[PDB]
Amino acid sequence: AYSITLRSPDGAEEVVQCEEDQYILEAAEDAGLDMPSSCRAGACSACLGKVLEGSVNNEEQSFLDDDQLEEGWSLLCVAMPQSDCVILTEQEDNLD
Ligand code: FES
Ligand SMILES: [Zn+2]
Ligand SMILES: [Zn+2]
Ligand SMILES: [Zn+2]
Ligand SMILES: [Zn+2]
Ligand SMILES: [Zn+2]
Repeated sequence: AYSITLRSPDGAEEVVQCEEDQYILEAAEDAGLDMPSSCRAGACSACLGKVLEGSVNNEEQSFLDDDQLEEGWSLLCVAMPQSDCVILTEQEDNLD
C-alpha cells in the first residue's frame, strides 16, 4: 500500500493509505475526508488535484490532455497511486 499525503489550499494535511488498484478519491472518502467530485468518471474537472510528489496512474481519465497530465494535474476519482505521493486538493479552479 501507498501513503497519499493530501494537502488542501487552506492548510489541512491528512495521510490516506491507498492500494495500487484503488482510487485516490475512494480511499480519501473512506478516511472521512470531504473531497470535491461530480461525474466520478474521469470526464470533468471537479475532483482535480495536483500531484506535487510521487507518481499516479491516470490511465482511466479522459478530460485532461497529455500536457496537463505532465504538469501533475490528476482527476482523483479515477487516479490510482503508483508510489507514496503528495497531492494538493481542491484544484479545479486553478486548472490552466
Ligand atoms: S469527478 Fe468528474 S473527473 Fe473526477
Ligand atoms: Zn506534513
Ligand atoms: Zn473503500
Ligand atoms: Zn466546477
Ligand atoms: Zn517527500
Ligand atoms: Zn494542452
